Amino acid sequence: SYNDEKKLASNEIANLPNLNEEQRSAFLSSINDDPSQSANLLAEAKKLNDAQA
Amino acid sequence: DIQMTQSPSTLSASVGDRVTITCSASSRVGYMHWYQQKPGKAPKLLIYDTSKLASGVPSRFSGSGSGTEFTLTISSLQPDDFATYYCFQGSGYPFTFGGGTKVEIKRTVAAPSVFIFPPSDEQLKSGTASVVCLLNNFYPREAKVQWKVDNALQSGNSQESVTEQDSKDSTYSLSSTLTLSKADYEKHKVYACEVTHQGLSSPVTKSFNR
Amino acid sequence: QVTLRESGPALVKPTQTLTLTCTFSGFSLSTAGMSVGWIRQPPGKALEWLADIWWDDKKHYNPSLKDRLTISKDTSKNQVVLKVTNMDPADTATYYCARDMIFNFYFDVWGQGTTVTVSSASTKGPSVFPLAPSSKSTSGGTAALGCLVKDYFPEPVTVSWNSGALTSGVHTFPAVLQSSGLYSLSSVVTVPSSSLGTQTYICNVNHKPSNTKVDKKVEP
Repeated sequence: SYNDEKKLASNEIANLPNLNEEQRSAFLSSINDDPSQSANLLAEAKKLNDAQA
Repeated sequence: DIQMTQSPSTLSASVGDRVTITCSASSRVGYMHWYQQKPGKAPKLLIYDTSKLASGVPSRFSGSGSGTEFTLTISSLQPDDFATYYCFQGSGYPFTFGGGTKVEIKRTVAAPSVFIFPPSDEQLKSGTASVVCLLNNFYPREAKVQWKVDNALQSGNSQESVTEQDSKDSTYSLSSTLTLSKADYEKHKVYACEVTHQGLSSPVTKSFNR
Repeated sequence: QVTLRESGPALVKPTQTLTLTCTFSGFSLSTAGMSVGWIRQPPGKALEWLADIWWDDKKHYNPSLKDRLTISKDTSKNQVVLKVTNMDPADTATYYCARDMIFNFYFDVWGQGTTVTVSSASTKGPSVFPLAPSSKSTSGGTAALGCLVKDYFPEPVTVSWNSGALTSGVHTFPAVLQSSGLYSLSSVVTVPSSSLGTQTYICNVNHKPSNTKVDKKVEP
């Protein structure tokens, strides 16, 4: 059920309004590679999102 | 890996019946998805994320479940629901499908219209002859078709084929083809197809003279 | 909207490698989160997932295929290619490609599928013969007529009527394998008897494996 972790985390990345396509691709690919890093990657995405608000 | 067993594997219900198909997975998945596959067509997404309706899917369809046990429900079985349904999990690799559930429609008995086509002249030139008997739009599927050439029953020189249930009237049709070299063909006179079916009071014969 | 279309040989010999191509539109495989996967279905059996590829070039393969698979993409041309080594008659199946997304993990759009047969036997084209309507194929009211497509290999054969304009009443029967090792099927359609004189009826027969196309007019 590693893909359920991917799916949940990926939708949370999709929810972020301020990432460009390059950045979305970066985080999604990292999630795709290793779902156990989701909590960390989301934190990183949210921080980057907010800095680009 | 994660595997799924569906039940039942075959299901027969009347129009308007409520139908339920279950899918049990070998281990917990977060979601179950369902596909509908009509005869000769690719699977089409029907239910996704366990209970969400895919686009172009009537409110008739619904899905439920969690953990290892999931169900698909059709609240008013229609003729066009004739299909095989598959559950599918994408929660772990390899992705897997259940074994499928073929849903058949029960309906009122219907006698076949019987037709016979002699060998076309075009074929007779090539030196072969096929005589085609056709039973059209009948229910149920069970039927018997025997060939008689000059009153003599035939064996092993004919082949049958039956359609899948029609998506509109839930009937079947069936063709039986008798194949003979042009030689043996012009060696006999009357060619006849004999048909037996529940919807017929007595066996119907369709014939022609060479 | 999204469409996918599979292409490749209809027939391959045992031990040979199969190459299938999926060409798609309505989406891009350079889009973040996007994927294409391949699924097959042997005659009368369940669907089996084979492989997938992601926009980031990540790939997965079903262990059941014993490392026989290679998948690749050309994002430029909207194509995904799947190769299968060492084909066996057990691999005879219809092969489908379909779109997935990392937000979904379900295949939401599929191609029409492409049929592959693994056999040493060689390609053979159909003969198409008239099944002319007559007093003997009339009920009512209604007359049946059709086309007999005989002696071909491998599957499949497709039959339309009147370039697709005629759909109601058509039955194209599943092919049957003859003892010669070749397939044969019929297609038939019931129409009003009163149209026999005024309406032209033509069966369009395609056997793509042998590059055969035949438009036969069927008349009384």
